[PDB]
Amino acid sequence: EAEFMGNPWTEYMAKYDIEEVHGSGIRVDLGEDAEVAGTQYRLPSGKCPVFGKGIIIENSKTTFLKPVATGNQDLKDGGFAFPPTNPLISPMTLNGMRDFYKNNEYVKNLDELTLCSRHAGNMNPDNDKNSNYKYPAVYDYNDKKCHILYIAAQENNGPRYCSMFCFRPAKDKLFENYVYLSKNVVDNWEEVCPRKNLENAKFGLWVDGNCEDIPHVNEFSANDLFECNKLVFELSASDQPKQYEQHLTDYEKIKEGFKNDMIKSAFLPTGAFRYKSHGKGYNWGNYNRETQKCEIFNVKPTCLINDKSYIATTALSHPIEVEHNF
Ligand SMILES: [Cl-]
Ligand SMILES: [Cl-]
Repeated sequence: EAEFMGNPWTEYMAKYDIEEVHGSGIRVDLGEDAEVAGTQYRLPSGKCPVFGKGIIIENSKTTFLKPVATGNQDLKDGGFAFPPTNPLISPMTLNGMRDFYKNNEYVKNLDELTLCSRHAGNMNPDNDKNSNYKYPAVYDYNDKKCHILYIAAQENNGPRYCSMFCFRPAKDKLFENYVYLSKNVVDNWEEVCPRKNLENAKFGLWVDGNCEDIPHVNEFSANDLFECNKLVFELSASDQPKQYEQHLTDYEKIKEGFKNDMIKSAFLPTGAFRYKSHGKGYNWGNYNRETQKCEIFNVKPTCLINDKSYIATTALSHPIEVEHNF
């Protein structure tokens, strides 16, 4: 009757219950609605940071943190970031943000990731004051910069079009120092969310005094940990609908959108949006470094198994960083 009692891993493993702690899509996060000028738009709402996530645009991995196009610029030239503002509030460094919120005792003492999320949640340049729409952000650890994203869309890569602006989310070496941040990133993510890969360990299920192996896994070959993390991210919880290209409007009207609402509704049509993951998906992977197998599964793990052949990763986890001790 009590097969699941007496688990020594309960508090340790709370951060790997991704459905509980994150609660939205990982690959594509569009878990909430928000009204802007009496019109619903989808936006990111996941509670954990996504380490290593960026958006590849038109086969380019150096583009999406560039500002969006405005007026005379072509749409394909720009990226997803906030355009220049007065005052210039994006990009902003960690020290810039600490100074900017220095009279808010809560916000000024936040960690870098939560501070970037809250900064992005405060700034609304279009000036819909009474509105719950809050932009997502990307923090760059290399130069300690918070970039607010004007475009909350994450995937537009279907077989019909892709004159159309095409893009997809991915883990990639050029995205290693990025962190994708929704408006809901919690201030205690260090305690309750995954970050580092667990060396000499694999995920299991606690059953009757024993940490048993995951009974059914989907085996994908992978040359290293990076490629295993990349595959887990591709299979992870996703809020993107099936048939979205039908509901996309004409691209001439979208281009006219980028002469300064039509930008924010460009690749997120109402007809497409049922499709919310709520964090459910193939979010975890046991990487055997000896057999070069990424063992991917969709049930929450409830313990770890010590094994020197393995590294335990999740779709939220950083693709490189490993926690050595165990
Ligand atoms: Cl610092
Ligand atoms: Cl500075």
